[PDB]
Amino acid sequence: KKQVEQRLEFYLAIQEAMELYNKD
Amino acid sequence: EITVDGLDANQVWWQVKLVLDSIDGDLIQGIQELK
Amino acid sequence: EFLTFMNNTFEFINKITEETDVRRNLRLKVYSVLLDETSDKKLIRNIREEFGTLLEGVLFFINSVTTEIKEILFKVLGNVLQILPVDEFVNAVLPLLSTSTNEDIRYHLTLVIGSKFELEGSEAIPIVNNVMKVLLDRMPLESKSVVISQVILNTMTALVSKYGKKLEGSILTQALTLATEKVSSDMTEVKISSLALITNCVQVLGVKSIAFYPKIVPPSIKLFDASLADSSNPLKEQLQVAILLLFAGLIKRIPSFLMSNILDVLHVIYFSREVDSSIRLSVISLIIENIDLKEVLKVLFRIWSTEIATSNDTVAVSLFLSTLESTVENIDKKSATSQSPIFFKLLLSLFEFRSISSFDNNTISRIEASVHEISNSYVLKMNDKVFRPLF
Amino acid sequence: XXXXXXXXXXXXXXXXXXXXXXXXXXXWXX
Amino acid sequence: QTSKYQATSVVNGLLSNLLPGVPKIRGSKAQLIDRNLKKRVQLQNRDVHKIKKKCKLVKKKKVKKHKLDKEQLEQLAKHQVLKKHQH
RNA sequence: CCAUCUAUAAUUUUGAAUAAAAAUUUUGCCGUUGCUAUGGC
Repeated sequence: KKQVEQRLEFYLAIQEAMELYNKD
Repeated sequence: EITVDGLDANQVWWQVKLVLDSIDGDLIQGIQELK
Repeated sequence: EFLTFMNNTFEFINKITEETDVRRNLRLKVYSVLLDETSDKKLIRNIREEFGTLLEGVLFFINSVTTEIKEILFKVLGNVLQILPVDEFVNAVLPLLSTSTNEDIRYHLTLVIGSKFELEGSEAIPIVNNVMKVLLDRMPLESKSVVISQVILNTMTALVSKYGKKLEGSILTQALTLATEKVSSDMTEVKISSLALITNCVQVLGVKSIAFYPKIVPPSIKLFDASLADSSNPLKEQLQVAILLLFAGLIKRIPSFLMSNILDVLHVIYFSREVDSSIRLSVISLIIENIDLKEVLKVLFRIWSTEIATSNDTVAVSLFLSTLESTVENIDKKSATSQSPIFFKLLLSLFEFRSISSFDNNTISRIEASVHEISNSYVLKMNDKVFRPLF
Repeated sequence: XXXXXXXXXXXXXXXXXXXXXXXXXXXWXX
Repeated sequence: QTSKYQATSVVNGLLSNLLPGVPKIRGSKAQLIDRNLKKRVQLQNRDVHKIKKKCKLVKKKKVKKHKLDKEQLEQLAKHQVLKKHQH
């Protein structure tokens, strides 16, 4: 059964600008 | 308008060719009607 | 305690605004009012006025905020921007730029204005003419703040890049005049944004921008010389690219008028240290395919004797070699015979490079190897009559 | 027609000292 | 920091428009001479026309999708102004 | 392929020093164990 199990597993642009300004 | 301020002789002629070449086609057609 | 209440409150505001039925969605209720001809105009004005106060309010909190609550306010803001269409958004937001007294809010307000036009089409042309005139009018006022001065130029660059030709001619000629004045701004950011605006305006106008040519190319060449001196500038790579991309823009749009200043174009390309070789080597290939090869050959001799020969700079020499081999493999037979005395005058100088070169043996022997293959290609593509006196 | 235009053009070139002629491009031969 | 981000974005916008294939902004000398000489031909063989086409199609789909969203939302609201105008 | 020329690395002069400069010439992945060696896939 363990052998079968091993086979089973085998088978906003604006937003970025804003927070930088708060850092600045 | 053709600008001759702060432009060398070669640049001025380029403006002349573009203006005159376009006008030549219409101007020639005008003489044919007049003739 | 209070912060937890704040987090829940904006979730509550987010839930109402979220577009999860005609009666439920706030976005559809607004648009129906705009459709309804019988709806009083005074009622439409209230919607415009109230939306501006709502948009400013959410920007106020975003500006002055906590990671989770920051994200929510962007969820809330995203809902707000979609409440009403682009036509009313520009009417209800543009007056708020002058009214708003906060540096941060006007910075955010200019970004959202640009974002709305990202996905629009030719239906927005009359609207964009309104936006451009307002942005041009506020540029003198916003000169004090560098970030706002930069952002307004960037949005104007985007609006001129997209459907810029269809914009009214007066705006384009007014925008170009604005950029040519701001290239002299002491801040490097304003120079970069001004150089980007000239490139797009010149692309749209084409030959009609020749009136501004004395205000574009000569000042940029002086700017490049100053760029080399101030190597400590944190925006040195972006500035040299911007000056380089300016020429690449007008090497494609006005080749004939730039034939006179082609030497200074080549000086910028070779000695632009910060820029990548791919960028520099690409802007060479524009020159060969757009500018007369007879003039490049005449200028390649003057640039070599004056600057490149004594430069002792590896990349400049290789870039010069790339230009010289591109020209010969493209120059036609009729031009090759006429320009032969210049090329051989250059050839003797290239042969004598070994005397003055500071490079080691392998470099010079590699440089001479390319000098010999171009000379063979150029001596071919000639005739007995022109070559016998030269030999 | 076409000959007349050339004659007029030749007269025009003859009016001044133009007398321009088409260039001939030769190649390595013999 | 926004100063740097805004400058790069503007410059990167121009690179795509004018020089599509070129990358964006983010030893022996004899060896260095050759690499530039080799870069010249391999840049010449790049298919920039294909690069422009892909960018155009990607933008065109988003503009097209947004346009249908406006069209569909208009029809829903148009029926409601029709509905109430009857009652 | 060999040789030649470079490159890399090492000793040395000015040098507090950086610096230039002549000069010369154990694993694909994952562990454990030393300061090296061996367990698993």
